[PDB]
Amino acid sequence: PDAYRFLTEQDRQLRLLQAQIQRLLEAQSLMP
Amino acid sequence: SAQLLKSVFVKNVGWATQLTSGAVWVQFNDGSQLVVQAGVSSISYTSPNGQTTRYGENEKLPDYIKQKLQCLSSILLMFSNPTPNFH
Ligand SMILES: [Cl-]
Repeated sequence: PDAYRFLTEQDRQLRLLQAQIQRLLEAQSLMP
Repeated sequence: SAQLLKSVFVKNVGWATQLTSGAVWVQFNDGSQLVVQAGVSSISYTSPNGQTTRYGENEKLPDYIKQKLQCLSSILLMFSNPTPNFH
């Protein structure tokens, strides 16, 4: 993989993780 | 193949490790092991007794796993590069 395209996509994948867990924590507030 | 990319330590919590694939592997100081990945809606949590349990998007989790996820969201701050992007 390229240096720019790798490092940008890894920090992009990390941002998506934070948000996914944030939805999940909210989803749990509605459950069950 | 998913290689280990960056490893971080959190006192008095444990160690978190970012993998190439977009995964995050936390190994808590209580014997617990949370695994989480971007794109994947499921979360795998291993407990001190050694049992590994996968949990889907719409499965009610116990507080002990929710607390470790809260904590994992805070550990995710330590792999973030704050340098501004240009070009
Ligand atoms: Cl680790």
